[PDB]
Amino acid sequence: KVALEAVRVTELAALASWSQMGRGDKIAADQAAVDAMRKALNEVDIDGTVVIGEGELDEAPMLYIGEKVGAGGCEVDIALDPLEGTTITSKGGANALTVLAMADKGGFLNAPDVYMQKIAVGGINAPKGIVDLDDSVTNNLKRIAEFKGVHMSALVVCTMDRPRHEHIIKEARECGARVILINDGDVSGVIATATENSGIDVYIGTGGAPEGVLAAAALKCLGGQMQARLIFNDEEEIKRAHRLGITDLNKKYDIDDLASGDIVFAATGVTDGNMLQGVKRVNSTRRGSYAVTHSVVMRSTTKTVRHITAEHSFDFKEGIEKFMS
Amino acid sequence: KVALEAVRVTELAALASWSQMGRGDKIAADQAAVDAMRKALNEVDIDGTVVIGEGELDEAPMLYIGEKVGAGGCEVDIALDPLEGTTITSKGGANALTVLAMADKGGFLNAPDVYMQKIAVGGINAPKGIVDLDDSVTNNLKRIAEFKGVHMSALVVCTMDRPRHEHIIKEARECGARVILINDGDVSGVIATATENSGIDVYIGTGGAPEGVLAAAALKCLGGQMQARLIFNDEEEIKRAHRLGITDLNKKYDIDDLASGDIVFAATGVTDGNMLQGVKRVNSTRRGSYAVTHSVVMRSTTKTVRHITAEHSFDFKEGIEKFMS
Amino acid sequence: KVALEAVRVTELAALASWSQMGRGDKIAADQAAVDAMRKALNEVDIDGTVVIGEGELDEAPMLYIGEKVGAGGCEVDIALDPLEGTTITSKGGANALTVLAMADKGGFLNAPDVYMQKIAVGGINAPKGIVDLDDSVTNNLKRIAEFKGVHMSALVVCTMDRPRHEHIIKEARECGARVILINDGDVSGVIATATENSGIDVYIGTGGAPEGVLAAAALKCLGGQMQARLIFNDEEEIKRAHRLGITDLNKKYDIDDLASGDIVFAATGVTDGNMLQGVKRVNSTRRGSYAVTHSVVMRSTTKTVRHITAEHSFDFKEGIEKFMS
Amino acid sequence: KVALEAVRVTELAALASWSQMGRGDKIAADQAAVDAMRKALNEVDIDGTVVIGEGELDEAPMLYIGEKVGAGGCEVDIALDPLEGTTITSKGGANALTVLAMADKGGFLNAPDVYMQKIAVGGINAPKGIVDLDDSVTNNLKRIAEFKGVHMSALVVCTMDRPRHEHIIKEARECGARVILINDGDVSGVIATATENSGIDVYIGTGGAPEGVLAAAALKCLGGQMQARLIFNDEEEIKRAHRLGITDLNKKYDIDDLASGDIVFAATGVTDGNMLQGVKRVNSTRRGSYAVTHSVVMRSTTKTVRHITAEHSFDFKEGIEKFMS
Ligand SMILES: [Mg+2]
Ligand SMILES: [Mg+2]
Ligand SMILES: [Mg+2]
Ligand SMILES: [Mg+2]
Repeated sequence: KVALEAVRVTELAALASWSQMGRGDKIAADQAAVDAMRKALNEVDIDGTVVIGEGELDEAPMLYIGEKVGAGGCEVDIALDPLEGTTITSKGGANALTVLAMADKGGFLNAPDVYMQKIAVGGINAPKGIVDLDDSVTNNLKRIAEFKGVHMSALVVCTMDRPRHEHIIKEARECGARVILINDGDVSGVIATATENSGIDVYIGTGGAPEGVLAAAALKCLGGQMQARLIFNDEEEIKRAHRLGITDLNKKYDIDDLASGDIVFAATGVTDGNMLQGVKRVNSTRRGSYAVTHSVVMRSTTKTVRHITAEHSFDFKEGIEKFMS
Repeated sequence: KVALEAVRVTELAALASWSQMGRGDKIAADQAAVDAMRKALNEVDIDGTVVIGEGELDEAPMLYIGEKVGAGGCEVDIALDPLEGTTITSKGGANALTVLAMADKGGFLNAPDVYMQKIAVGGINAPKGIVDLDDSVTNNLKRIAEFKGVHMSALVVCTMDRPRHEHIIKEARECGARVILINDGDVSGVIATATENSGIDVYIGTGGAPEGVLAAAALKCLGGQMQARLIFNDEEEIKRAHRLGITDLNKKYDIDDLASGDIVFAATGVTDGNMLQGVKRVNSTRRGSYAVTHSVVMRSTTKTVRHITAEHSFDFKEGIEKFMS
Repeated sequence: KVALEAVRVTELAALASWSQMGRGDKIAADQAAVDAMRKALNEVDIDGTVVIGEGELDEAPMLYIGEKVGAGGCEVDIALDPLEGTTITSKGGANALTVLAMADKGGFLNAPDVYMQKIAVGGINAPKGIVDLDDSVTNNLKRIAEFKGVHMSALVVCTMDRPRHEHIIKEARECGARVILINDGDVSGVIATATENSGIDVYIGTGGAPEGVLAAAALKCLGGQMQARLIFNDEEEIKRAHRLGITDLNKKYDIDDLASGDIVFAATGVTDGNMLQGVKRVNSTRRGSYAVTHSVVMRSTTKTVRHITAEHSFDFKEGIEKFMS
Repeated sequence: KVALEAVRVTELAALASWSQMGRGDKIAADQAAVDAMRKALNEVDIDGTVVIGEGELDEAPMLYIGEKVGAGGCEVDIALDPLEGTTITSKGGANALTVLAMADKGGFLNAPDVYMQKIAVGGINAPKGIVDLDDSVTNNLKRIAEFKGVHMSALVVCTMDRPRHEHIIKEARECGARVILINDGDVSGVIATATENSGIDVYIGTGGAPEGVLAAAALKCLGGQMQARLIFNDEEEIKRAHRLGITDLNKKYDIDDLASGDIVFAATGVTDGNMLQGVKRVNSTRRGSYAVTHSVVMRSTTKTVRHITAEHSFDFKEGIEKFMS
């Protein structure tokens, strides 16, 4: 229907964000991104409504939860991060993306801005029940080593550099695994388990709830397993979840529970990461100077995956500011 | 915003064509790529007056000229070749590819089924007026070794392996320039004059006029210079020209004359060629079996060029012609 | 122990050979390739001896059977085709490689410049009974289709566009399997069966015997099965076979028979082909002008396979024939 | 015929380093690389003396400054980093590299592991005198943006995330430039200024002085400018500076002073980075299971750069510690 057109949205949000890469301005980065994604997303033939975005109305003037978007077409619910990794992008760190998923009405978990435990593994073969948040780290990786046909010492486990991950990092290591640390970007790091050239076999750790819904949306189209659990340390978070319909607070959600039906997923890299290469300036002797975006588009029914590298003309003698929409 | 949806038309055309590759069938090959091209079009939302279909009128009752393909919207002009080099498809020779192009009402030259003399070079910089058909082969190659800034022994020049070209070859060679030869198709041969790492600087040859204007469209998105002229043997080859809006019959068409306006150009490789790579069978252990297609989509206004590798899920224990509807 | 230095000889050969690409002088093409290759060899610290190659002395090639070569080092037997495609290099055709192979003295089959039946398949775990020249085309294709877990129509079969192959072209096609033709060398074509992104599954064909030994030496490092048999039509060929104690004349030869012990294989693309990419001219605004070469070098002991993209600075405003020296 | 064999050394160190990746043990990782590199290097046909290694006579048992290495051959001064980023590898961070360079006697600055101020830009199109440590961040960035024919806002400047890099980050960002921060690895950060799809124009920062000599070696092969200065900042460092022919401890060193003459540079990636990708496990259905290394070899005389993708066969059902010596 609309699948291949969403990638223009992510591409322009990543050009805008790339304008603010290395500037150290989390707010200019996130605003150039929201600006440009909203501007491009009001031009796709959809009757879309932002199920997940930059927050509730009062806080976010643009791409707030509930906002009507799209120019006219099939009725869909929209999940987005105009820029996943505003801090990353502001520093020039790895694993920053612009991300956008779409489903038939009510297909995404209606997730509050709250932490979420995660375990993910890639593979179309026959994984499921392979991965379970209520089981040991050792048992999950023992199963995964069996499924992949490797020694435990070959598995590469990704998680975020935090204190809250210390125990998983220790258990996975004495269990025999290799555990690598990303500063930030667990969307990139979850999807990297099902991304053909990452060096990452498993992702374990806790991070945003929306990041986890968007990553599950990708693993639906790539093929994988993933469990998630929302978590709380604050009655304000519990009321926040109560106000979204969520009553079963310790529910383990599987990939189907997080994204269901005809999902389409699209991302663009802003900086080099686990999953996508970053945006680059190129000057050829042929067509002159241009900017290069690396994008992916994926669909859950057909399961076609498309890797797209786009060349965008730019003089580069006036500021990168003109990449901002 | 008509553009990127064009890519799945050429993707499905090259899949159907790849099904018949290496089987010795010319009719099954091209006529299987035409079916898919059109059944892809007849589920796309566009209104498509066909400028360049297949059969003139008599040859086959559903790929005519004046055909209206798609499903309404913009009424743009749709040039096709659902497979060029369809002998070279049915037994694996290089440079088979499925192409779809479209512009505004005669953005193009509506072309007849006669032969065409062509000279082409690539890369949008400052070459203006550079190649002439009248003017000498040595003079053309001298001017463009000047422009590209290289000694003339470096220039690679490309031609169809026909005896009708023996002069150009010899003369280009007696000029001291390496000259390669294809058996195949001159769309990818001319287009490869502005493709990045093709290893080809110039095309000089006589081939079909449809293929000439399709590569002209490519070249106006990639930014090259081309001159062509239409030639005739029997006077029925004169018939269908004045019966189309032409009486300067030995008119000399420069690049704007074959294609101008807001142009979209989409191609997908069927076999490994000088421009795209062909379809392949891959067995991912993460993803299981699929077929990759290597594709390009571009546009004359923006001059944006997208390279698209697509993973199409397929279980290769089923007949290859499951790709064929 | 000279593993990777051999790749420099094939690089120098392919650059000199590229000088004469499509210059229609077969003689100056292979003269340039033999001059470059033999000087590069003489600066490789080996006590090499040229045990495979067409001709003797002043009969066809300049490097010839029984010539001592090198600058000291280990004593080694050298298999060659200083350019297995001087017919295609000066023609402008595909599958032009420069090739070299090294074994312990007595490592290669001493073949008596006679033709050869060849059937080759790729695959790390191919059983050796998997392919048999005494069996039907179709039995072979059905057995390897089983091994690969494919429908026989998925299998792409590659052979040379020669009249003597029409029969196996036909039977292979009545399998509903697909058959693709090359006018060019069969070293490229046999190794493409164990090459990552060649679209070629099986090679069946008759061709020269040096080319068979070089193909066997590559498949021995790459993996996969190959069976070969020398063709003895005349009392003269048989006596040449008895002048070297070849008792059985119908012996079927496996890879271990064709090349045995410690094998080094190295090849460099001259033009685009089934296995390697051709040499190209590049201009980058931060490096400059260089020609790129695409090589493979490999060894049977380690079973290590190295892929070498090399950049050779060259000012291209001056004459193309400076790599030749 | 010694140039390329250096890649075998770095590969061998990188596979051993890779055993220890994400294992949390930095001594085990540096020790695995030191042991693998020393063993591999004693196989190489050179009369090498270590001029830059792991430490001095007393501190470092293996690869100590002054050590005679190699099997015997041409007299060379060796500069080594068995493992750059021992911390990086232990945690699976970016820009872990194994590195080896060779030159004639006196070709290297014999640098102790003191800190070094560094500024680096790449380009073979005649940059020189463009970077000065004594100039402002603003003056240098202005000259560089002019030299690249680019707006000041386009330059990506790179430095390590350190408090001692506050001024350069602040000052650089107020000129309008983008500044990106790497956790560690200033060899990969400086060499990225002269690497093709590096998104990095300048490196400004302070780090290891040996890491600076080695980045200088690469840049003499790749083309670029760089200026550096040692910081002997405790009296033992200053006296151990006078102990090696130094007296002007505030001397600025040009690139020629850090690496001059006949220079061979080789490196292999351990983790993904700004210069090289990291080692991966690959499980291919044709080729079997292997570990990919990505390496670069280059020479300053010939300005030849070789990008080397190596496939090292491995049963990944055995411990990854098999990749150790
Ligand atoms: Mg965000
Ligand atoms: Mg056609
Ligand atoms: Mg070190
Ligand atoms: Mg240091």
